[PDB]
Parts: sequence; C-alpha cells; structure tokens
Amino acid sequence: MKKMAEFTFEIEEHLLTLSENEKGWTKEINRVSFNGAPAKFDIRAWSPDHTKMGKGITLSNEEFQTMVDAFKGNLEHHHHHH
Amino acid sequence: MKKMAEFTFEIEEHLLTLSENEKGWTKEINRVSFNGAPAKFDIRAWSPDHTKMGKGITLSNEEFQTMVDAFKGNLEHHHHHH
Repeated sequence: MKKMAEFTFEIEEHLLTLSENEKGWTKEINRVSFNGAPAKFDIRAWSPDHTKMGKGITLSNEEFQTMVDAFKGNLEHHHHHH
Repeated sequence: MKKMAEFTFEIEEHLLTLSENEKGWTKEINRVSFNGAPAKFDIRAWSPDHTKMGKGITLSNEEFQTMVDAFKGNLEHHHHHH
C-alpha cells in the first residue's frame, strides 16, 4: 500500500572523482538519493554511453566513516602518524 | 603452455571489516592478489550460505590512495556542528 512503488536515484552531492578508466568507465564517489533524501555514499563505476555496468558498492555513513578512519591512520603514512 | 584462463585470487591482506549487515552479509575491504604479485584493493560484500550477488568493486592503488587522502582531510566532522 504505497503510491507508485518505484525507486528514483539521483546524484545528490559530488564527493570525489577518482578516475575514468578503460573506455568511458567513470569511477567516483558521491551520494545518491533513492526516493526522498536518503543520500548514502556510493562508490561505483558508471557505464559509458554504450554498454556494460560497474561493480559499484553502496556504503552507509557508519560504514563509510569506519573505512575512512582506518585508512586515515593506515594508508596515509607520509605525515606524522606512528 | 599453461591455460591462462584461471586468475587465481587470494586475499593476502585483510584491511578491515566495515560492518556485518543483517546476518551473513559481511561488507569489508581487502586486497586480492590476482595470480600473486598484483594484489590491489577490493571492496566486496559477502553473502551467507549459497552466496549471492554482493556487488564487489575493485579499486587500483592510485585511485584508492586518492580517496584516502581526501577522506583523511575531511568527513570526520560530527553530524551536529550547526
């Protein structure tokens, strides 16, 4: 019992543009809203004007923050962090 | 000759588990070694028994390094600044 049960996705906020790979395969990080304003962090490769599809994965804020803190102290080791 | 149609995948480095969703849907980030030497970053969701499609997106070293720098410099702001 819902009025028109269909999902609408749109790019809410542009976070990071990683790189465009292969042939028209753009891969970036932004927040996509699905019906309303539940814009979560979506890390996905987007298909070109022709065919194929990206293996992009969606993360919630909790999950997203988790990886960020880890990599914050781990991968970026060029600054002062023991 | 060797039948080069078998890309041997082995996870030599488990970065961190993000969250375990529902009950069997584990979502984490790890490095998968394809053939052996090329072990790059992969963000994949794993399913319970039988296992089903959980997306799973592979990122290259450069693209991964990119996001870590940016996310290290931000995002960590508490969702109640104003």
